[PDB]
Amino acid sequence: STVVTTESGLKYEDLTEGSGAEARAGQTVSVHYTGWLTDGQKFDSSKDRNDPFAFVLGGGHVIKGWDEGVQGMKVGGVRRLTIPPQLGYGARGAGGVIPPNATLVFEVELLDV
Amino acid sequence: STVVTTESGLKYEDLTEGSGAEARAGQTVSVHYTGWLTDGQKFDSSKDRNDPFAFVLGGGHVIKGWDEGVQGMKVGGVRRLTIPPQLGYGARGAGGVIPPNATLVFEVELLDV
Ligand SMILES: C=CC[C@@H]1/C=C(\C)C[C@H](C)C[C@H](OC)[C@H]2O[C@@](O)(C(=O)C(=O)N3CCCC[C@H]3C(=O)O[C@H](/C(C)=C/[C@@H]3CC[C@@H](O)[C@H](OC)C3)[C@H](C)[C@@H](O)CC1=O)[C@H](C)C[C@@H]2OC
Ligand SMILES: C=CC[C@@H]1/C=C(\C)C[C@H](C)C[C@H](OC)[C@H]2O[C@@](O)(C(=O)C(=O)N3CCCC[C@H]3C(=O)O[C@H](/C(C)=C/[C@@H]3CC[C@@H](O)[C@H](OC)C3)[C@H](C)[C@@H](O)CC1=O)[C@H](C)C[C@@H]2OC
Ligand SMILES: [Ca+2]
Ligand SMILES: [Ca+2]
Repeated sequence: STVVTTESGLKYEDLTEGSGAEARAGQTVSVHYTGWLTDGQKFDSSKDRNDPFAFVLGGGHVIKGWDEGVQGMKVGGVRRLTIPPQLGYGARGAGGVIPPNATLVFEVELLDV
Repeated sequence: STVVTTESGLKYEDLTEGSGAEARAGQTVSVHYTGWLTDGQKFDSSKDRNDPFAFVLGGGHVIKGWDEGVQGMKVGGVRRLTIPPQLGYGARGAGGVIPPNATLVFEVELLDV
């Protein structure tokens, strides 16, 4: 599998290519995800709550790295995102979970579009 | 299981009670469904398309019987809705699938909220 670095600085890698429908901006998508800090510390997983996460792709209600990075996935796909801080939580971080200026790694599994 | 007839004329019956979170107006819910006419002719199923159906419960983008009927389901539950035409497609029906003045029967499986 290849790694793609976009103009924004996002990096992504398809760990498994999906066989289903393609995710496009505008669609309401459902995913499972896991998030880690660059030291390997897991900070969150939707699988731990057994609760798929739904959002409007390109809707501006998730961090920029997600809105950009989930586009192009196919249902059944697992994509790994490496999100630099300007496309995540930037200088502020996310109180008690994500430090200031953090690069974030997510694995995203696309369940439906 | 019991059958409930609401003030609107909607009838619903919980074929299986869900064990997960309750569906409330406002939530974006994901379901599988099958739809039939009162003579048992199947007109649609999301299972046949392998494509779960997401919608905003109470958002007015589904027939009135759905917006009302899916409220109160729990994740994992299967609810049968009997929808009179005034809470469905009324006198117009829906070209080449649902005739005028059709009572509709749906089975709805709540996948996520
Ligand atoms: C009303 C609020 C509750 C509402 C909560 C949910 C829908 C449940 C949902 C599963 C979130 C998780 O709850 C278990 C939990 O997910 C994290 O652990 C996480 O993995 C993460 O990073 N995710 C979630 C998955 C999408 C990407 C990213 C995100 O974009 O999250 C978004 C986020 C926090 C954006 C901030 C918003 C503030 C800005 O200042 C900042 O701008 C830089 C960016 C989330 C989706 C918000 O849009 C909406 C919410 O917050 C956060 C570390 C903290 C967060 O809990 C709050
Ligand atoms: C932009 C258009 C595409 C867009 C299509 C999708 C998102 C895909 C989605 C799975 C629909 C199915 O696509 C395969 C297919 O589902 C049926 O087979 C069906 O089982 C059905 O009855 N459903 C769908 C499940 C929710 C309840 C109900 C519905 O409320 O459907 C709504 C409906 C048709 C409402 C009419 C709208 C016009 C009014 O005049 C009338 O007012 C009384 C009510 C649907 C969700 C619309 O909001 C949005 C759309 O149409 C219809 C028999 C025909 C319909 O395809 C068209
Ligand atoms: Ca959910
Ligand atoms: Ca879908």
